[PDB]
Amino acid sequence: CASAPKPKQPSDFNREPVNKTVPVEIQR
Amino acid sequence: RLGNRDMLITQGTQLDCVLETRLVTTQPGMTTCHLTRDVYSTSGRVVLLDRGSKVVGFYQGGLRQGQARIFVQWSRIETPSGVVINLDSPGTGPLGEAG
Amino acid sequence: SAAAEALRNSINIPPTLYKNQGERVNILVARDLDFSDVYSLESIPTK
Amino acid sequence: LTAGGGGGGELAEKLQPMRLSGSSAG
Repeated sequence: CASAPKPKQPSDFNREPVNKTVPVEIQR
Repeated sequence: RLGNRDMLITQGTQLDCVLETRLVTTQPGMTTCHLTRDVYSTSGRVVLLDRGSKVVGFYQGGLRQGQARIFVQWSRIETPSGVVINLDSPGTGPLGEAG
Repeated sequence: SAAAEALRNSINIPPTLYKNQGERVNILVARDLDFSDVYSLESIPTK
Repeated sequence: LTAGGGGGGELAEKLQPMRLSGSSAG
């Protein structure tokens, strides 16, 4: 009558590119 | 015979102190009271324990069914001037009943 | 009775504990930790 | 071919110190 609760599932609406800027460790 | 009545406290002298910590017997713990009055020698000529001295003692065992009093003993006293003696005596109520 | 026999046998089962991944947990360091033998401080020169 | 006083047994026990040995990094 009960199961292990699943961990929070993230929503999939607010989609953004992760890299706003080129990362400096790319030597860029 | 007694050695020097001017520096000696016989058995059965009555020390009146006020309990500091609230007492709950659920666990074996430690107590504290401060004397409230000067305590003289049995000769009644020297103030041996300055009023306001600190007294530390303890208890153990909790109670048993129907029992109405817990038995505490006082370990060590301290006079504000630096005097420490090991008196081992049974804690009593206001009129001196055991416990 | 049959019910009593079944219950007396299968009553003592330890509860099972489930823990989600990614929870925060904390460690309370119980013993002094020394690092004198592995680390050293040098000043960064100015300019 | 070859050469050759301890009273308060309850309390004074519950106040037993518990020291843990420290460690050193490697």
